[PDB]
Amino acid sequence: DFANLTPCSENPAYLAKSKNFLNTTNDPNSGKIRAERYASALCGPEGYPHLIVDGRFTHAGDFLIPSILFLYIAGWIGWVGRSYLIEIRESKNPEMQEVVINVPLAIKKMLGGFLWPLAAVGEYTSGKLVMKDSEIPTSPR
Amino acid sequence: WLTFYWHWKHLGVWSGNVAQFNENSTYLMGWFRDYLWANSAQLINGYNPYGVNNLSVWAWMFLFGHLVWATGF
Amino acid sequence: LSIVIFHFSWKMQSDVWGTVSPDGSVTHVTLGNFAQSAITINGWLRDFLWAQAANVINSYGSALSAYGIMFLAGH
Amino acid sequence: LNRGDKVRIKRTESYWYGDVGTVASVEKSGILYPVIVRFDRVNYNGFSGSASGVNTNNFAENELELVQ
Amino acid sequence: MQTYGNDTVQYEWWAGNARFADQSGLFIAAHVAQAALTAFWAGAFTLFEISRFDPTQAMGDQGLILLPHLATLGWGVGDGGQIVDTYPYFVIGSIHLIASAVLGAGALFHTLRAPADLSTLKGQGKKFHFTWENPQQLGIILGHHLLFLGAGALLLAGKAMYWGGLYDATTQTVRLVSQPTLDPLVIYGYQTHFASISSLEDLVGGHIFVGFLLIGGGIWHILVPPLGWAKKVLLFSGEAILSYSLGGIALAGFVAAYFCAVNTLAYPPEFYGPPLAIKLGIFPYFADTVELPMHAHTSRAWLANAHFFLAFFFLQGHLWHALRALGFDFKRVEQAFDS
Amino acid sequence: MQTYGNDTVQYEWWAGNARFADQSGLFIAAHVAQAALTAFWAGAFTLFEISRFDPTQAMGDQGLILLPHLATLGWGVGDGGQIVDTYPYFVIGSIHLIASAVLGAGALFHTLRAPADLSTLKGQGKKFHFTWENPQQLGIILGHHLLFLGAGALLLAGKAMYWGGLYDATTQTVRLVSQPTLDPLVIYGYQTHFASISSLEDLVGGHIFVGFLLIGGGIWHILVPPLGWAKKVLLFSGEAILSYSLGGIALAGFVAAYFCAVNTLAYPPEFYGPPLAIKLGIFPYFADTVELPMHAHTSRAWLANAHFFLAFFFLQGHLWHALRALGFDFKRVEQAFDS
Amino acid sequence: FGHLAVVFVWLSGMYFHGAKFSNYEGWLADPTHIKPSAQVVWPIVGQGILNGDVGGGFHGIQITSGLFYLWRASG
Amino acid sequence: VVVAFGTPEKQILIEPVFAQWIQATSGKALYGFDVLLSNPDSIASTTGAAWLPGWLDAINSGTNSLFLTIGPG
Amino acid sequence: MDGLKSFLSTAPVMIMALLTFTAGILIEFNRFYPDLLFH
Ligand code: CLA
Ligand code: CLA
Ligand code: CLA
Ligand code: CLA
Ligand SMILES: CC1=C(/C=C/C(C)=C/C=C/C(C)=C/C=C/C=C(C)/C=C/C=C(C)/C=C/C2=C(C)CCCC2(C)C)C(C)(C)CCC1
Repeated sequence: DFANLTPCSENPAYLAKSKNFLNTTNDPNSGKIRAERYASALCGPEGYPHLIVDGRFTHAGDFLIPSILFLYIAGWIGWVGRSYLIEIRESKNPEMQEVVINVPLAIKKMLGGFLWPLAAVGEYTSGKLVMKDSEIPTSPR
Repeated sequence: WLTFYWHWKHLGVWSGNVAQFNENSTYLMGWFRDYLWANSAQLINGYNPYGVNNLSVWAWMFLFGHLVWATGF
Repeated sequence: LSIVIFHFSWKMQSDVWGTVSPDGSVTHVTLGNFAQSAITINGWLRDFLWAQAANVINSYGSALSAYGIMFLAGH
Repeated sequence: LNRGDKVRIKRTESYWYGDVGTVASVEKSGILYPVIVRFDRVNYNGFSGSASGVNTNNFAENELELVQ
Repeated sequence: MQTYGNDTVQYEWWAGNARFADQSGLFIAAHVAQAALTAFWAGAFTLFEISRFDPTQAMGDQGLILLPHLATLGWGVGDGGQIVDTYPYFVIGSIHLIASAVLGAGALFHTLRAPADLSTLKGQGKKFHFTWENPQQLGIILGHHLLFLGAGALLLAGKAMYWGGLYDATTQTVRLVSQPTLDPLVIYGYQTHFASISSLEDLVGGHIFVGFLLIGGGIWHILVPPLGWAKKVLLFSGEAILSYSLGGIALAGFVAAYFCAVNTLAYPPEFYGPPLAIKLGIFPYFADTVELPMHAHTSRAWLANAHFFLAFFFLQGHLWHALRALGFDFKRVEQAFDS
Repeated sequence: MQTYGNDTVQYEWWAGNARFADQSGLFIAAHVAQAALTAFWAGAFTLFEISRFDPTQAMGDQGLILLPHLATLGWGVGDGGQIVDTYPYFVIGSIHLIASAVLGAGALFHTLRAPADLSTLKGQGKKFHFTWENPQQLGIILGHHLLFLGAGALLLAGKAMYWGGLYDATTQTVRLVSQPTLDPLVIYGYQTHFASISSLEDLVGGHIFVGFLLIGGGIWHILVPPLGWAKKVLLFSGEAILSYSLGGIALAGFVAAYFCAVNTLAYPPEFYGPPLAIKLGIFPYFADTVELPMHAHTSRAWLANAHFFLAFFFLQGHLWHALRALGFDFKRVEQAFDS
Repeated sequence: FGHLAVVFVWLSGMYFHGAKFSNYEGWLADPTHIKPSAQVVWPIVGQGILNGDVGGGFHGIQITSGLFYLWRASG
Repeated sequence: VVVAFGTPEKQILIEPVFAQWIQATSGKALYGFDVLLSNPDSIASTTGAAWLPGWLDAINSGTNSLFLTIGPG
Repeated sequence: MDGLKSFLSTAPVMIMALLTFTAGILIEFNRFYPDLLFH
């Protein structure tokens, strides 16, 4: 319920501080736009937006929409980095392709990473994502 | 980290100024200024050119601990 | 070199730098505390390090806040 | 095992235990470790600051599992 | 089902529904369970939102979609466009939910007890065994389904004329219609202004004209097989007939999304809300005219903006299967970008 | 395309559109999908600019580039540049967007149901098969496209004379051009002051003369093949015909960027904004007279500056494809700096 | 020679920032009231607060390299 | 950085909802979660354990350090 | 020129090319759309 978190539209600490919001960019109304945007959040006793991350879809834009947007991009960086590393491993000189990146091969993989979650599920089902424990270098216990 | 947290939260609770911890602990300058620099004021004045008080041994120990910690380096 | 520039920073502010009264009198930045506090590690801790870094830790929300950032950055 | 045969190192003390290697030569002279195995990953070997290790080690028949 | 020549396509778990496309008995079992799940949603979510219904507020602003559908038919509505009876919504929400249990049983019957292929069965199940490359069998299936869609449209015309009465959004009451239109010219004139008809006596007469057309169309498809010109120009594969269905129901989705947002007759404003302005941004979306705050989207902005995306992603689903039916391997995209 | 004597050149994925050159069936499929994409942008951004338009401020100051094209043509304007209609804007933005889907269907037809080469099949498709080395077939394609562009220019001729009339910015009304200027002397005189055209009758009369020239030249290219002198001076290769078109569309792009900035008749000031001043810093840009606030520009200042930069890089793409047609390898630039 | 090219680019950057992004003309009128400043930051993510009032209406990073004092001694 | 840049409202302040919920399950009704012991109608509080009037008075007084109020810091 | 393409495709240059392009995205997104604490 967050009884100790008043909304920022009815928070007197935020209302006395939103009129003195500074401009972060060259726009002279940057502090006014931030005052209207942060009014919909939940504020504490010091009039700053406290974010709720527990899983409520009312506060889905606090963490879940950052979570969905991050994991897509971070999955994209990991998947095209993994797929480039697999492709250059089959070449004559796999070592030199890491310090001297085959840039046309890199752009080909990086634009193909928009369908990484469908490619990750399919490669997990095919067994080419996860290696078996018998086929991996192992410490001597 | 945890004893800095315990001490600074309880310093607000014991003085009644819980908002000093609540508005400053979220960034590390608030820990550095409102906890480390602010609360060390009477500690480092345990002895001064103008005399001593009961925090003189704790002032000497606090610098003694700095010496032993840096000698370990 | 850190002691050299700390000796420089304290001796200038305590015994050289400051404002001038119109009749010729000079008051200093740290009011001449080098003669009685720079003989002791505690005075170096209190009257140099603790006292003169009040300007770098209260600089947040101002033009010198990048120095407040970079002071924590070097820590 | 012939030259060019792919083996997996079952010798536990080695760097390549669980890694695949390629048989370079087998000595027919009664050697205790007659099988020279070449690897694509060098080991830790060398002085501190060296950019590469050694990719070759001699093994016996009991320490190799057939892969290819 | 498109196999690309390979007779032994195994299919993974994500494409696991493609495994029974050549199996007639399992084709019934998944589709009957779909109708079990469809009638369960018509039953449970009628009973879900009749518990959430507040009779003092308008049901459009509450965010309810199934009670305005039954209220437009003329159940539970008094003389002022309000809701006074919670019982006919409870009966219809119970009748759909019990019929979902009969369908949910018959799907488990066709999964377990009935054979996977109906060619094995002897009796009437051998006549029900359909193959995808048999056009004469598929028109019998199509003609019988056109009979029930024609009977459904005549039942709605029957419900308005005799078995009760429809709602009149102009006079704000439940009105029993009498003697709808019989001239074919006004229905032919309704191709232009289809979304602004504003007349019960032409809505029912249009439903009479399409009810007689679908039943007569189902007579023709049962009695007469495909002639041969349709076999030349249309494909008769498993994914090809699904492609025509996904394309056909995407066009029906786009019409129903547009008809929900601008028409006031079949979607009265005291049951649903104000007629939506056709906005467009990075996607087309029908926005609220009155713009009720706190993310309200008053129950016509949920019907129209879901039946556009579900029509768009069936238009994408029609394009996925028609490309598969025509012979595109879809792995040739990956070899186009290969070195 | 150009092979440089290497016969079978294997293009990579970034140059992947050079693969379907010298393949007549896939040449249709990419261009029809380009026409599908172009009619989609005409359709969607007309409806996108309807949803953003408010009649308080002018259309040029808002950032609307498709509605003033239809307002100049004489549809959504009541009196004195006031937009009180907006339904013929929705009709045109829906006719174009439906025609995109028809073109989008036909693009996937030539992808799948038609082969990559049109010489494989027989019966009204081998006549549509074209090779880049054949001047007879390329002039048949050119003559029919000139007939379409000639009838398009004559479509504006019938539009102003009969079908509603063009908007007149001088009188701030919409008038039907009853008496166009059918004089070849005054049209030939407009090769100097084409920028300062102010007469609607001279604008339509110039469209009649080019609408009959393209139709008359369209009949000429269909009946008569390219002659012996045109073969000797113009290369009939795959990339040469593209480079002629890229130079031709860059010259039209510069002329249309110049007609946008300085004209008041074909670009009225109340629809697009005030006429531009042709500035030049490190590139020629057309700047507004008065400064629109919040770092915004008029829609005339967005059409003219984008079409200059489009026609500049389409002149650079004309230079890229002319040198490849003429025989410059473009690896010799690497081989000059390496040497 | 390559190292001197690095220093000359660095030297040229100090004179270019003094020429284009500085209050050196403003400081030369009032050396006792205007603070030296030769770095102006772009307004982004709140970092425009570092452009403090160094006097004369100019806003920028208050420089401590002494370049303004060097250039006045150079004429 | 955002406090240094004069914009402390741009801080990412995450309420520790999961730990505030556990304080509510022991009886602290400060955060408004009506769960278990902060809910007087739940079976954990209906059962009439003899600790409950003593415990709920101590957990809601705020003068002790029993279950301190916790925030983004 | 071919070895200049190889030097421009080296690991220091391409990570400085990417992080400049990544910072080019993030600064420009926070210039036209600043102050986004949440969605
Ligand atoms: C505060 C920290 C500290 C201290 C106390 C020491 C101490 C020492 N350093 Mg240093 N050092 C430090 C940190 C420190 N270092 C770190 C961080 C590094 C790592 C990089 C080094 C690395 C290092 C090197 C590489 C070198 C030194 C050397 C030395 C010696 C300096 C000369 C000397 O004897 O001075 C006199 C001693 C002192 C100033 C220490 C304090 C003594 C106090 C004032 C007296 C206390 C005695 C007490 C009263 C009697 C005992 C009490 C009894 C009850 C037990 C001394 C032993 C140099 C050396 O050995 O030169 C000969 C040397 O070459 N240091
Ligand atoms: C009437 C609907 C219809 C029918 C009967 C089929 C039938 C089938 N399709 Mg599908 N298809 C359609 C519509 C249709 N599709 C649409 C909607 C799309 C566009 C997205 C496609 C695109 C598509 C692809 C891309 C593939 C097929 C394939 C398949 C086969 C197996 C699929 C499977 O096992 O799913 C199993 C089901 C799942 C794995 C669940 C996936 C859940 C998704 C990710 C989320 C969807 C729900 C989401 C939460 C939104 C819900 C909104 C709602 C609350 C309002 C089967 C022949 C496959 C094929 O070619 O096999 C031969 C194949 O690869 N289809
Ligand atoms: C509307 C929902 C729906 C419906 C009614 C069906 C119906 C069918 N699917 Mg199915 N499925 C669905 C959703 C659905 N699917 C989705 C969401 C997934 C992706 C996770 C799949 C993936 C899937 C697989 C992997 C396979 C099926 C198969 C089948 C058949 C299993 C029963 C059978 O024939 O017994 C006889 C069946 C067997 C002798 C072997 C199959 C064994 C079990 C019963 C498969 C059950 C899997 C189950 C449906 C997955 C649940 C997904 C979801 C509902 C939670 C049945 C006709 C199977 C099939 O056609 O094989 C012939 C098949 O192997 N399904
Ligand atoms: C009518 C237009 C036309 C036609 C049909 C062609 C056709 C072709 N050209 Mg192209 N060319 C043209 C215009 C045209 N060109 C123009 C305008 C340029 C100047 C930039 C060039 C310069 C050019 C070069 C430099 C090359 C070709 C080549 C190619 C071939 C393959 C292209 C490919 O697969 O790239 C697919 C497309 C991409 C991989 C995308 C490239 C990424 C750029 C940066 C995208 C541009 C983004 C831009 C900002 C978009 C916003 C525009 C606006 C809204 C702001 C093909 C025969 C290639 C060749 O030599 O033939 C084999 C080749 O190397 N052309
Ligand atoms: C085939 C198959 C499948 C599917 C299935 C499904 C999914 C279906 C569903 C089904 C269903 C889903 C059914 C239905 C049922 C229902 C129910 C079970 C309900 C219950 C309830 C009742 C019966 C009652 C109620 C009531 C009323 C009416 C009145 C009031 C009171 C009460 C509330 C009591 C799967 C995939 C699994 C697998 C494979 C095979």
